[PDB]
Order: sequence, then structure tokens, then C-alpha cells
Amino acid sequence: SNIKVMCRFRPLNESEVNRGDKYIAKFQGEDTVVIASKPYAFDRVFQSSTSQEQVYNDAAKKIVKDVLEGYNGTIFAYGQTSSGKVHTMEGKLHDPEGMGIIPRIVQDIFNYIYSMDENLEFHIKVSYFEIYLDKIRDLLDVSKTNLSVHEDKNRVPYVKGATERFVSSPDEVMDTIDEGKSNRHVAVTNMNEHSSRSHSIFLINVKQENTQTEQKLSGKLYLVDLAGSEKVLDEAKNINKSLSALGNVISALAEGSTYVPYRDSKMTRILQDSLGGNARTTIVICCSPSSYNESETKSTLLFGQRAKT
Repeated sequence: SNIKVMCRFRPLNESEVNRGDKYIAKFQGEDTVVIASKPYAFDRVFQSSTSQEQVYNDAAKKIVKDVLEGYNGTIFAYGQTSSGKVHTMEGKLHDPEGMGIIPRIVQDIFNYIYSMDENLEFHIKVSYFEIYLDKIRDLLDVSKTNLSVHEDKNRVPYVKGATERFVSSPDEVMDTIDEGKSNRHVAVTNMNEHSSRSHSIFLINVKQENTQTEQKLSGKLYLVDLAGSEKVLDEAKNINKSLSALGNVISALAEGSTYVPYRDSKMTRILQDSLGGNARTTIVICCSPSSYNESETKSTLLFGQRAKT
């Protein structure tokens, strides 16, 4: 199994401080967090004061290199609502300090590409879509609202009709993310409720061709901001279904099973060529350190434990 799991704790938020919550996360070394005297070991644990830069460097940087070598990959943000998933995945998009994983990935991709000599030709294209109530919508074309999953020649599942946009700079990709977030408001009355109950999926497809040696390489990287994992409606059941499917896929891979139940959900089907097999995966579980959220945090930590070999 190629899955790594890293746990990120955010600082206590304003409500938590005012309410008088206790900081219940205890840290041991760089890989362990202990809750109520019970330890949970991961590939890495980030404490509340961990910077965006360091999170990227541990969770994502190496996967970006693999994608530039022709690997596929997935990076997930998992955790209850307000645990810091979007701050981690997106952060402040145009801010060199505040930017999250996706902007740093894109920068790294282009930094490598523009440094290469004339023998290499690159084509970078991005897609951005969401899954809500078990329906796929293109965030770059809001007329595309119930996209189906299809399989190509080589039995590779794909989203039929999803917008694929060619990009040639990090600024252009950020502009694409900005447009997607704005488009996401279409037909949505409450964004907080919607975003907490849907999964957002950003895809970067990096194709390269050395015209001198006549070699081609292609790498796909999916960046997934999952629905909130909290136990707190048709929305709930759909969300339970999609995360439980991902859970079973992760456990199957962690067991070294040859059979992996990708078909358990649309999402895992979509990610089939970039999750398991020879693809690289990091799950970043996000948690509140507040005593008030102790039950959901334990649940999040136990979800992360699934990837343990």
C-alpha cells in the first residue's frame, strides 16, 4: 500500500476559546497524538502552530515529483466541518504564506516545467467538479449538473462531459479555482451547508513529451476536499455512503487485498486509476484540538487508522 496518513490539528477557534474549551491533544514525537491517554500513530502529526509550507512539504511535495515522473496520485482532506480542510487544501490562494496545498503543488509543477529545455513539450489541463447528493456537477460549467461516470477503452473510469481547461501558469490555475468557487454558488441558497455536505475534486493532468527521445509521460493528480465527517436528510445518507466507500477502499488496500471495492461509490470509481495500484496517496485528516469535539476527533483519528498496513 502506497497510502500515507498525516494528521493536522488547527488552533482553537474563537468560539472554542470563548466557550472555555480545553486543549485535549497531547503530542509525542513527530508521528503520534494521544487523546485521553490513548495514542494514535500516523506517518506525521502536525501541531496547531504548523505552517502551510511544512504541511505541503511533508504531505504533498513528493507526490508532485511522482506525478512529474508519470505516476498518478490522490490527496484527500478528511475531517469534521470547521476542522480546517479548506484552509489546508486551498488556504489563501494568492498569498505566499497563507496558500495551502493546491496552490503550492501548481507552483511546483510549473517551476519544474519552465526549467526544462526545448526537448520537452508539456500540456497541463485542469478539471474542477463536485459531488453532492450523489450527483456530479462541473464547477467550470454550471449547465453540466448530473454527469455520469463512464469507462474508456482500457477500462479507465472518467466523468463524461467534465470541463477540461488548458493552463500555462499558476495564476491561471488559481483563476480557475476562483471561478469554480464562485460558480459553486449557483443554485445554492446556503453555501456553508452545501460545502459541508459535498465533495470538491480538483484534477491536474500533466502530460509531457520528449520530442528528441520520443518518450511520453502522463500523470494525474486529484485533490479532494471531502464532505464533513461528523455524525450531525438525504444529504447525510449520501455522505455516509461516499465516505464509507472510501473507508472500505483504504482498508482493502491496507490489507494488501488484490480486490478493491472501487465500485462502492462514484467517487472511488472516478479515482480508480489514481488510488491504489501504483498510485500515491496522502490522506490529511484534519482535527480540532478542543475538548468539545473529542468524539468526532476520535472518529476522525480512527478513520485515518484504516490505512495502517
